[PDB]
Amino acid sequence: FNKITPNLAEFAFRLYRQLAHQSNSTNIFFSPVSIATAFAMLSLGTKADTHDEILRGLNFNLTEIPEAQIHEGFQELLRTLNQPDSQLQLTTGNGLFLSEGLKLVDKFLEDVKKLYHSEAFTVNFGDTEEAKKQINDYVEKGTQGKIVDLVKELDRDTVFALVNYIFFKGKWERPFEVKDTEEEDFHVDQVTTVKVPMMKRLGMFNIQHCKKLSSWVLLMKYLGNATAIFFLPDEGKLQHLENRLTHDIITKFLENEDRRSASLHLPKLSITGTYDLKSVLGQLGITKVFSNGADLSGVTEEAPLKLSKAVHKAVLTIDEKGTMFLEAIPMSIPPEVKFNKPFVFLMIEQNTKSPLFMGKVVNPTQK
Repeated sequence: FNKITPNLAEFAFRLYRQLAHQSNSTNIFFSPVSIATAFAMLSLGTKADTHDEILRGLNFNLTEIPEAQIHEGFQELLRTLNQPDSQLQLTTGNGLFLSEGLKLVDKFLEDVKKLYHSEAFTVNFGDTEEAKKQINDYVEKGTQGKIVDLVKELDRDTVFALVNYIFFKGKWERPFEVKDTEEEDFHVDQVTTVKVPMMKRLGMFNIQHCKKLSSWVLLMKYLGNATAIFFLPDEGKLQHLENRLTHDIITKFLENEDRRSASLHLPKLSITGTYDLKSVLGQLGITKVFSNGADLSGVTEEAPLKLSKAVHKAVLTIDEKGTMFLEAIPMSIPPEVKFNKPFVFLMIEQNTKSPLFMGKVVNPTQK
């Protein structure tokens, strides 16, 4: 091992804190892993400063970690996420759309399909409306209709577009009962509430109040190789929570094997996040691959090339089952832990400890 996990975690937090500062009003949900994998794969077609800018933007110190170890970590991670036995029910995809007039390098197309198990297509960008249709049809087919009309605009000068999508519908190892789901208040702020569907269950949870984070920290395992970590900040401590989050704090939580009783209230969630990666990753220092000076000679040898379009959409559903453990609950008052106010969450792949998803819910029904 998990050599690149600390870098992915730092990239995840840099990405989250930028999105959180740009809008303090919207639900956030994105996949650090899928974004970093897409651009680690893209770097194979870049050289020199364009290449170095991408790997540094993904929080890799190129003077300390060899590039071979970087790609080994991503391919090893893509391995655990894409195996036929996975109960994770995780559908991710990366589509590369290149102008049909370009002479493509076979090494790049081979590395993209073989090493990173991604898809590359040629498209007539002279027909902008038909190019957008083929791109959106690919994403809609890849998500069985979950993501429709991903791309809304394409510039006329587009010759290279990247789409990265990921859809997650997890199944809890210890599920909620549908009969127990009821409408409850969600405190969008200290004086305002909205009604949301709220799951609840009495059980033995990996849960604790953390004075360091001023938050309740709930960990719940999915069927498969992933764990959801929910952070419920104390009154007025949301910003304090986001500032303190580090990878080492996450690791300590994952190692805890203690369970305690609690009456958990957790909202049903169906949230999405759509991000312009050119704008977003440009704030993280990745700019040259999107500019006219881009060194994409690994993709096409003769003609100039730049990445004109890059979009990420992540979709999350949280419900009671997602599709027979008996827990012993003591005769004692369990704390009432209600996720009925803005909270942060992370999904962690258990093998690599990599951050599959990161997000914040400010309002479950603001769809």
